[PDB]
Amino acid sequence: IRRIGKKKGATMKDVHPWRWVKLCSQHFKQEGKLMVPNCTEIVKSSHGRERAPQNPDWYYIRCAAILRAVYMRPGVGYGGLSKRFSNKKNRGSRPEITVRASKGLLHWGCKSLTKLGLIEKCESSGHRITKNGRKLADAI
Amino acid sequence: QRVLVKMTSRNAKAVENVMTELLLHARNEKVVLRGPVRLPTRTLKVTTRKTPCGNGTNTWDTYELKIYKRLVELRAPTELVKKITSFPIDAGVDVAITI
Amino acid sequence: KIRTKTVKRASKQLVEKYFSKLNKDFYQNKRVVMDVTIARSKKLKNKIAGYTTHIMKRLARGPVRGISLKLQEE
Amino acid sequence: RGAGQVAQAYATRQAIAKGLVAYYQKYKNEVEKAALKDKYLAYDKYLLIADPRRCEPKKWGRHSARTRFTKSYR
Amino acid sequence: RHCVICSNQKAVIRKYELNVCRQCFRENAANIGFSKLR
Amino acid sequence: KKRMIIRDGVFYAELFEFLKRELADDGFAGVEHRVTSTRTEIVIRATKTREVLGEKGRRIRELTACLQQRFHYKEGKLQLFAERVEVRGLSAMAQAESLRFKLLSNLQVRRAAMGIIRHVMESGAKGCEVTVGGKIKGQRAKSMTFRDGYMIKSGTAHKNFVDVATRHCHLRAGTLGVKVKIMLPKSMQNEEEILPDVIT
RNA sequence: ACUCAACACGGGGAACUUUACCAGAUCCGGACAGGGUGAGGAUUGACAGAUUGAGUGUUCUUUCUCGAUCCCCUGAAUGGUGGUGCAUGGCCGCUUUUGGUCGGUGGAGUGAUUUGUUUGGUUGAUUCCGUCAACGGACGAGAUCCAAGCUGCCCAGUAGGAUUCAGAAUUGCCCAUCCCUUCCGCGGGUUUUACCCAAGGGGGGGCGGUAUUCGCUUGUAUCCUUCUCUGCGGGAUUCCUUGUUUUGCGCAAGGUGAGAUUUUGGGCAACAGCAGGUCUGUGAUGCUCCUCAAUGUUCUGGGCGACACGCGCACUACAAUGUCAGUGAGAACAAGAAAAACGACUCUUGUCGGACCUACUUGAUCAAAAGAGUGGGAAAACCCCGGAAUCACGUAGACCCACUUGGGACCGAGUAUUGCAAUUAUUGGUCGCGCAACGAGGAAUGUCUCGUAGGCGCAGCUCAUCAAACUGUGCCGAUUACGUCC
Repeated sequence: IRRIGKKKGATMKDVHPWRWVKLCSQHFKQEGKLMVPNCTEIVKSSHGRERAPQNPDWYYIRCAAILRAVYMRPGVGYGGLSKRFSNKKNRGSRPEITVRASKGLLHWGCKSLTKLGLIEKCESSGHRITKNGRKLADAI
Repeated sequence: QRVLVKMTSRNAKAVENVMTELLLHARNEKVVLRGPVRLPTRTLKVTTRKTPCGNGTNTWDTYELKIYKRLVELRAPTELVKKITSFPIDAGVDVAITI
Repeated sequence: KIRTKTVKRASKQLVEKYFSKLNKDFYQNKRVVMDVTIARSKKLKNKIAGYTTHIMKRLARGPVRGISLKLQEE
Repeated sequence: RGAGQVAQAYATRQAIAKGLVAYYQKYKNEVEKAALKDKYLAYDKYLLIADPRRCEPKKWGRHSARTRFTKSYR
Repeated sequence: RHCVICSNQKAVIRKYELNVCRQCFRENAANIGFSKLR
Repeated sequence: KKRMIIRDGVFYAELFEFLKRELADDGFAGVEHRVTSTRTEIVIRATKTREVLGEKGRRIRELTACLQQRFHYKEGKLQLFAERVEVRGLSAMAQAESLRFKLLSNLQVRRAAMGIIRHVMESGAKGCEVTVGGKIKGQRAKSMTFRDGYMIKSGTAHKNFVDVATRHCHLRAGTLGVKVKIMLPKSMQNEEEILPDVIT
């Protein structure tokens, strides 16, 4: 492993591959974007970036944790049931992305459902995160 | 492969008479003896209302069992295992295994 | 806090029959108590031990409520 | 591993300073260790203490430590 | 469900850990090896 | 396993209850069982071992047969033995049965209980207690105590030393309760919580 | 059941079952033939027809199948969630969470009674020391036990680390970690001081001689028991302050120390009792009620216990938001505990796998709910045995002082899942209504002093199916007081 948490994985490993991936297309954009991504919304899926805060991160989780997928990988999914029926709030996940995200890894920086690196492209291209921000970073 | 002996019992001082004492017979005498330290001891906890009616202070109990699982290991006895498992007869729920 | 009459009784008897016990050290007096006694409690043996120290520390003044065989000489 | 984020950070500090101390024990004289250690002890963690105050059991017929259900009149 | 040491089916059936001893209460009907110490 | 221990509990329960009812006033203490590998000894603790066996031998094989027909056991996997318990005094349940017999014969409560007390406290017991609640009047539900020697109810340790028996007597007007305790002079933990001794 | 020892209580989250109760039918359980019918009987079983909600074979007709048990009359009987808990056994609650209780011998009194069990001090304590017409005793208390904190010994193949071999991978110079630190010497910029610049010697490694992390690269080598685990043992009411202590019983602060006193948290508990509760826990029961158009009883059907003038009370939960704060995203990270086996198939000279979970992949060339196949486990194996809430976050997110984008409760339409049967049972789901309440809420009143209160989540429990409940584990974690008796 190598990916995530070596550059600050929370907010300084995300925006940089995001820019690069939208600038030249790579990952899935399949219809289903509008549909509920996180439990019991009263709003739309998000204000902007419906399924473009997702894809590399959903590779990252499975990478460093070795073959967490489809039921384990929603482990680092979310759901609080933040609106509820006046009972004690409980955790959930929405399966929608699981299918698409186990498809993903066969292209771009990972190989297979057993081996999750190639040259580990994301790491190498993320070495310029530290050097210079692309967001006007506070710490750079 | 290597044969192991797990002895599962409700009570201590039944299993004790098995492991310590009657493994001496298999210690280097016919096979070699690798002692680890026995597996974690489960509790079976049950909670029972004391009162047989709806008027009390709504009291309850805590009842517990110990489950002693005593594991000691040997290095491949075959046909010798017959001796090993015929040794304890000293309490009920003494059960032994052979791989 | 306050100790029971079992404690004080046993410890008084000990200090009468033994002057092997003579110390203000908890540790020594404990090890000679426990081997000479059958009481089958940690608590009682530690109590009794500390009481025997307390006795001897008071005997440094002179007056005690304890029992000793010293009366022979006095 | 074994508790939430906050308690892990506490545990971190402890194991770090422990490691420094033990290193300077084995490979280096007691003098250097005494210097280091005394200043650790001083500066409010303590170092030595595991802070080993854990938890409460839940009991009866009752929820946590007492606030009961809520009263019947008396 | 239903019970096998009564036929009452009411006054509550334990089926925890595959036993019934609450259609005949376990305080009265002990010697199952359980004890209370805490 | 989890289930082993529970099922052993079940077996003991059923067994113990069957005997303690239908075989009684023999000085029945109880039963004890242990395995000898694909056979179970199942010794039967009685003061009088002759009734257990039978003088026609019918009793012992009846009791084997009942167990077999219930649990699908066969011969050579199941056996029943007798054991001679000396001093009926030191068995709670046994004294309980003899007392029950006195009362069903319509003998005086006082006289009856005094028999038990005499017997027990002769063999060197620390204490005994006979608490007979129930009818003796009407119109009360009167409770009579008889307390002898000394007895402890402190700790959880007491439970091991002191064995207890509760039984019923069934008479005209209805039920009479009976209870017997008896603190043994001999520990079953080999432990005391009082008297620090000094070895001289 | 009804102040407390009623009122999310009767392990009671009940729809058919459970079931007392209601709407109807049935059985023999009325067994026991002692007084009668054997063949062909009042009968056992039965297609059609009828009976009736029930083509149901109870019944009645038809015709068939018949043991003679079923059936006839008495006596006898058994069964019951029926009453009586003021007939009763056992059990539980409370009195009572305090320190209380009883006998022998002796003393005193006509006796009922008293002394022991008592002025003082100390303690949670009838806990102690002292004193006395009491003396010597027994219980409760203490202690013995259970769990927690620190530790020795045991100690390794499902517990987890150490080094090298190993290759993936990185070897960060695109905005900073070749450049420093320490010691020392000399020359400059300073009038002096402070401050600072240059060069060299010695010394230490730093980015590469220390390089990461993989909880599977499960690869290839080597070694160990710090981290783990369970059984059995260590560890103070000692020392000191020379304070307080008239000597005693002891008290306070500080110290050693993992831990300062009933070590800490629980569990058990005397005597006297209550007309407490329980006869719907029982094969624990007195009597007398139900004992056949039985009400008992039914894998019988359906209904009730749950109803709604907007009525009172008890308990619970959700909010009125800026101190998760409201809709979005991403990161790091937890602990007890649950689980499996059907005489059902197959297997043989004496017999194996299906009703538990979780893994993985299709379920997205197009939703959720939800379909199915492969794979392992009887559990320290279940894929890392353990994860997403409280929390963290400036990613330069969105909302922004409003009954809203804060909250849900009503209400309509659709669909799948569960089941012997659903009648919002289903509900982890879509998407309407929200602009329906409610803005910390009169009087009154509850309970806790520490890892507690408060906040938060998970599992077990019950079981066709549902947990705002109950039980247990874990996480975040204070303010005030440490006093008095009003």
